[PDB]
Amino acid sequence: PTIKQLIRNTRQPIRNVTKSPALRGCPQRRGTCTRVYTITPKKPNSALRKVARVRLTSGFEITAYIPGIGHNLQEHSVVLVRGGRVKDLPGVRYHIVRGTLDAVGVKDRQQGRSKYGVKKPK
Amino acid sequence: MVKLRLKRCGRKQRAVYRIVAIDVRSRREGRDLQKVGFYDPIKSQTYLNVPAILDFLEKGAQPTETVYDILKRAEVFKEF
Amino acid sequence: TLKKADSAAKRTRQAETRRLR
Amino acid sequence: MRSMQGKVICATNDKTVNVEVVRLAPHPKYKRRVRKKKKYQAHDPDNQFKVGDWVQLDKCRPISKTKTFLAVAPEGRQSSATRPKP
Amino acid sequence: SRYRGPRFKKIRRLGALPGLTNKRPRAGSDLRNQSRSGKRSQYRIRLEEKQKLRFHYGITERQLLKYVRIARKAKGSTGQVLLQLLEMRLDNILFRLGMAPTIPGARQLVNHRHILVNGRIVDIPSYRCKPQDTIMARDEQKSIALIQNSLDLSPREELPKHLTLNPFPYKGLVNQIIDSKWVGLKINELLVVEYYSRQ
RNA sequence: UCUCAUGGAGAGUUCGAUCCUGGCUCAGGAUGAACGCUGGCGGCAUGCUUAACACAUGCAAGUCGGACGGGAAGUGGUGUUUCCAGUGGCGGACGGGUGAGUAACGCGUAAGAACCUGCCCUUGGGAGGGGAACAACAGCUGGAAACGGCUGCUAAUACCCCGUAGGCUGAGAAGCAAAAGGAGGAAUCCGCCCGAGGAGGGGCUCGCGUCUGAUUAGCUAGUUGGUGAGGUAAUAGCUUACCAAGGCGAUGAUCAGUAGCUGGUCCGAGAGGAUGAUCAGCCACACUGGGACUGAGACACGGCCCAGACUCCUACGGGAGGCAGCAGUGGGGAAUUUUCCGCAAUGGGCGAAAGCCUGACGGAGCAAUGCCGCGUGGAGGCAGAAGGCCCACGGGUCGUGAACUUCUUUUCCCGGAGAAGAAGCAAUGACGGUAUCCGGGGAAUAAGCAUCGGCUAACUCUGUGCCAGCAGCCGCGGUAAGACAGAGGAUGCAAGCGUUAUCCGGAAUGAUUGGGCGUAAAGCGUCUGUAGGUGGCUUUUUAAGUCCGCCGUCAAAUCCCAGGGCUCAACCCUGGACAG
Ligand SMILES: [Mg+2]
Ligand SMILES: [Mg+2]
Ligand SMILES: [Mg+2]
Ligand SMILES: [Mg+2]
Ligand SMILES: [Mg+2]
Ligand SMILES: [Mg+2]
Ligand SMILES: [Mg+2]
Ligand SMILES: [Mg+2]
Ligand SMILES: [Mg+2]
Ligand SMILES: [Mg+2]
Ligand SMILES: [Mg+2]
Ligand SMILES: [Mg+2]
Ligand SMILES: [Mg+2]
Ligand SMILES: [Mg+2]
Ligand SMILES: [Mg+2]
Ligand SMILES: [Mg+2]
Ligand SMILES: [Mg+2]
Ligand SMILES: [Mg+2]
Ligand SMILES: [Mg+2]
Ligand SMILES: [Mg+2]
Ligand SMILES: [Mg+2]
Ligand SMILES: [Mg+2]
Ligand SMILES: [Mg+2]
Ligand SMILES: [Mg+2]
Ligand SMILES: [Mg+2]
Ligand SMILES: [Mg+2]
Ligand SMILES: [Mg+2]
Ligand SMILES: [Mg+2]
Ligand SMILES: [Mg+2]
Ligand SMILES: [Mg+2]
Ligand SMILES: [Mg+2]
Ligand SMILES: [Mg+2]
Ligand SMILES: [Mg+2]
Ligand SMILES: [Mg+2]
Ligand SMILES: [Mg+2]
Ligand SMILES: [Mg+2]
Ligand SMILES: [Mg+2]
Ligand SMILES: [Mg+2]
Ligand SMILES: [Mg+2]
Ligand SMILES: [Mg+2]
Ligand SMILES: [Mg+2]
Ligand SMILES: [Mg+2]
Ligand SMILES: [Mg+2]
Ligand SMILES: [Mg+2]
Ligand SMILES: [Mg+2]
Ligand SMILES: [Mg+2]
Ligand SMILES: [Mg+2]
Ligand SMILES: [Mg+2]
Ligand SMILES: [Mg+2]
Ligand SMILES: [Mg+2]
Ligand SMILES: [Mg+2]
Ligand SMILES: [Mg+2]
Ligand SMILES: [Mg+2]
Ligand SMILES: [Mg+2]
Ligand SMILES: [Mg+2]
Ligand SMILES: [Mg+2]
Ligand SMILES: [Mg+2]
Ligand SMILES: [Mg+2]
Ligand SMILES: [Mg+2]
Ligand SMILES: [Mg+2]
Ligand SMILES: [Mg+2]
Ligand SMILES: [Mg+2]
Ligand SMILES: [Mg+2]
Ligand SMILES: [Mg+2]
Ligand SMILES: [Mg+2]
Ligand SMILES: [Mg+2]
Ligand SMILES: [Mg+2]
Ligand SMILES: [Mg+2]
Ligand SMILES: [Mg+2]
Ligand SMILES: [Mg+2]
Ligand SMILES: [Mg+2]
Ligand SMILES: [Mg+2]
Ligand SMILES: [Mg+2]
Ligand SMILES: [Mg+2]
Ligand SMILES: [Mg+2]
Ligand SMILES: [Mg+2]
Ligand SMILES: [Mg+2]
Ligand SMILES: [Mg+2]
Ligand SMILES: [Mg+2]
Ligand SMILES: [Mg+2]
Ligand SMILES: [Mg+2]
Ligand SMILES: [Mg+2]
Ligand SMILES: [Mg+2]
Repeated sequence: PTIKQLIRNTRQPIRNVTKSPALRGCPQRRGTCTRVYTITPKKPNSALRKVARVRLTSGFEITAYIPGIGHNLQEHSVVLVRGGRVKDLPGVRYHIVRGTLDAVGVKDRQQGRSKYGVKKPK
Repeated sequence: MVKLRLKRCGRKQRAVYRIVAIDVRSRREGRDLQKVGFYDPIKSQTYLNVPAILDFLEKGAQPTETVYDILKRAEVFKEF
Repeated sequence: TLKKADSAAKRTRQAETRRLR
Repeated sequence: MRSMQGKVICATNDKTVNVEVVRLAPHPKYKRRVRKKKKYQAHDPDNQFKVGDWVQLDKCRPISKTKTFLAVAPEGRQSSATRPKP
Repeated sequence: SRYRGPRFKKIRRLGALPGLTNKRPRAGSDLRNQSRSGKRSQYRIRLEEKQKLRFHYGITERQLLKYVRIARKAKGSTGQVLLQLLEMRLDNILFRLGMAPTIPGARQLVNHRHILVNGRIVDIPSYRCKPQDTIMARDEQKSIALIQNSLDLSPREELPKHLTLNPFPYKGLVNQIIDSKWVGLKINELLVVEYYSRQ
């Protein structure tokens, strides 16, 4: 407000806080699943969601969502995780890229296939 | 010492030189004192600004072979 | 016998002798 | 360039003075002018200058780990001498 | 990088597009389901305008965008300068000179090295034509035959005053820069300029 | 109605509705990007951001026989000519890589005065007379090797002495100091020594500008100044002794934390925000620390010495080494290429020249990493037929779309010719028989990817039933789901299309331009007052701000304007300028 007051450095920005601290400034990271299990969604959304706990290369442990329908992942599997938030499940800030490393592609998905890591059918 | 030479500009396969007065120890495209001539083989384009050339040849700037013979064709060695 | 390091060696020895001078 | 005019804060030391120079600058963002004050070790042979003095400050070779400046007689200043009243 | 799809179709949705098709659309036969989207969002009006432009000249978007940057740069009325730029394309001039049936035709003509601009072969469609320029057919049997038949069998004498055509050798000549009234379509450039405020 | 302006968009979400304050979220740009699906071509660029973590192999700095003594290849022999270790000469201080350290005169800018300077110019004088060594070589000898040891031996542009010197010391008196020859038949050339200049390259000094933290408040004793002696190429607490008690600090000293800096790049309507890859300048570093030596120049990446850590070789006694040079291997990692060709061009080093060496550089190869161009056909095509899908069974729609008929051949294929880049004597081209040009076939060789509830362009049907799943936000999904999955259809982009990460925008949401504080977050409980900020009227002075003119500079490249060249564009080149 007062000029004299601004000249004392009274305007300072709020810095940009990341939504995915565990990645540490990366598009993806690789990790190993410590556990694979289901959680119930915050009400009123009832379902059973497929989440794994993944221990990363950057050392962290997180809880990543697994997309699509059904999966082959089990403990001591090596997967690739990416960012993005599942508004349902408290604390789950990361997905698991399908079709890479140890996660296979979703079976028999015909539409938007690149999002699930599936070949084109001939 | 001060040298009058070519610095290589333009692109891959198509090469175009400037003729420059620069200390002999700077890199081939490095910084210089004065820009003087312009040269180019493929367009057969060549020309020089002689007042500068002479003012540097006078303070003891040594040319490089190619340049030497460019100044020859343009008759700067006669005036000297 | 054939010795190749001109730069290093020769300059090192020269350095000794000149140093003593 | 232009030499720096100032006033003496400390005469106590020998062959030296400690000057304060005040300048105004247009602060980078907010466009108002500000007084920034800097101190200098000025070399003054003969120790002619006392505390409170208004002295012009000049540049020369290093005399010390600090004093680079020659203390010099006040350059031009408006006479505090009374003038006629027509 | 070219639109090889169904044309009539784009025409039903956009409007009238000369540089695409000479066949007037079917009655439209949508009068059965009577399906509409309701009306058009202001956004959809703008979008359809741009699309009109884009398909009339056979330009890709990423290209159109760069034309628009060139346009905002230029000192002058933006929509007008844009329309200039689009209308000076070699293939389009080749078309409006009746040297071609349609723009995909004209484009093909240019691609296959059948055209000359001032005694030199230009095979790229988007070559910008500048005033006082010679548009010739290459002197071979094929080139001449193409240009002759497509020029003669099409009657349209609408030549837009900046374009000269001369009879036996078939020398076309670009005289000057386009006028806003001589433009090759019914478009409010205003709408397109507006669509592009966000780039 | 002259002149300026080429620029500022919103939307959903608290409520039963409304208006507002306020956050979250979205639409746009940009990447040194990564991942998924898909992938025809060309043009110009780009390519270990993490571990300044380790390195197997090979190559990245030499040259001069016209300084010099030798011996080794030949030849018939010192007529010819080659190589070669050694002493000497210059060069290895440039070029190349990296960003760890550094909050500093390190960097940008603008000044200064006490300096240095090989090579290159310009100029003033010179080069007498002697002598002594040391490698090499020889002999003896020690070592697995690496590398040594004795005694002899020898040349020089290599060392030492004396004479002379427009210089140095000094108030002076005086004192003191130099040389080198090699070519050529001679002319002459390249050198050598001492001064005195020039330009360029370095060393210092200072104004200004140069991150976050007060839950970091006092810090500094060679520290701040003075003299005397030393020291440095030069000024200086640079050193040392004595004297004095200063210096810096709430306008943030010290301490902690992060960081190479700048031309620039990205974004912004602008004001300004974020950043510092390629490209160019400067700094700093070379396995981890410390020294110096040589030298015009180093405290020296491919030099020396020492200590340490680590790897290798060893016949066990000892040695060898430093990829953050070009390739390459392991390792870390989401992720970043060939153990390529060439000195032909430009630039360097040495040489009288011939020339030699250059992983600088010039080029190729690999990769849709990005930007730009082009293609995957063009014209005609009963309004008749198969099929998908929808349908109130009337018909609609995929769809002029295909099939089908002709034209064309960029690209593809098979043959031919075939550059400029090379510079003034010819010769000499890695790229490459590539770029381009002429012929012959033939629609022939080439379309995917997201989305379709609102923002947001694009809709129906079958399958599921709070399940399986979606989602950027609101939120969808319990029997007919325009929001899930499939189908058909549409829409957007297009050799790319999406998802994630990062930054600015929108955000007027840290507000100078541009907000607020009665009730929404927000006026100290109230005064007194120090620094600090602002402060009535009139005349004069001065000219620090302020304004106007002129000059210097703010490197080139980039951005902006005007032309020109690659068929166009990207990209390159010339010229010029507003800002500030
Ligand atoms: Mg944001
Ligand atoms: Mg030529
Ligand atoms: Mg393209
Ligand atoms: Mg489609
Ligand atoms: Mg072509
Ligand atoms: Mg915008
Ligand atoms: Mg409420
Ligand atoms: Mg509600
Ligand atoms: Mg608000
Ligand atoms: Mg975006
Ligand atoms: Mg692939
Ligand atoms: Mg690195
Ligand atoms: Mg090795
Ligand atoms: Mg070699
Ligand atoms: Mg010889
Ligand atoms: Mg030789
Ligand atoms: Mg010689
Ligand atoms: Mg002989
Ligand atoms: Mg030899
Ligand atoms: Mg170096
Ligand atoms: Mg270097
Ligand atoms: Mg490089
Ligand atoms: Mg400075
Ligand atoms: Mg400095
Ligand atoms: Mg400072
Ligand atoms: Mg020397
Ligand atoms: Mg003599
Ligand atoms: Mg003597
Ligand atoms: Mg001879
Ligand atoms: Mg002789
Ligand atoms: Mg900065
Ligand atoms: Mg002391
Ligand atoms: Mg650092
Ligand atoms: Mg703004
Ligand atoms: Mg790098
Ligand atoms: Mg660099
Ligand atoms: Mg290392
Ligand atoms: Mg020395
Ligand atoms: Mg150093
Ligand atoms: Mg070195
Ligand atoms: Mg090395
Ligand atoms: Mg390497
Ligand atoms: Mg690896
Ligand atoms: Mg790995
Ligand atoms: Mg090689
Ligand atoms: Mg060469
Ligand atoms: Mg050369
Ligand atoms: Mg030479
Ligand atoms: Mg290269
Ligand atoms: Mg390929
Ligand atoms: Mg490409
Ligand atoms: Mg390719
Ligand atoms: Mg990819
Ligand atoms: Mg890559
Ligand atoms: Mg067709
Ligand atoms: Mg043909
Ligand atoms: Mg020639
Ligand atoms: Mg052909
Ligand atoms: Mg809509
Ligand atoms: Mg969806
Ligand atoms: Mg998003
Ligand atoms: Mg129901
Ligand atoms: Mg049922
Ligand atoms: Mg249903
Ligand atoms: Mg039904
Ligand atoms: Mg669906
Ligand atoms: Mg479909
Ligand atoms: Mg803002
Ligand atoms: Mg304000
Ligand atoms: Mg407010
Ligand atoms: Mg309240
Ligand atoms: Mg309140
Ligand atoms: Mg109160
Ligand atoms: Mg209180
Ligand atoms: Mg008060
Ligand atoms: Mg007061
Ligand atoms: Mg006052
Ligand atoms: Mg007043
Ligand atoms: Mg500039
Ligand atoms: Mg232009
Ligand atoms: Mg052009
Ligand atoms: Mg320029
Ligand atoms: Mg200026």
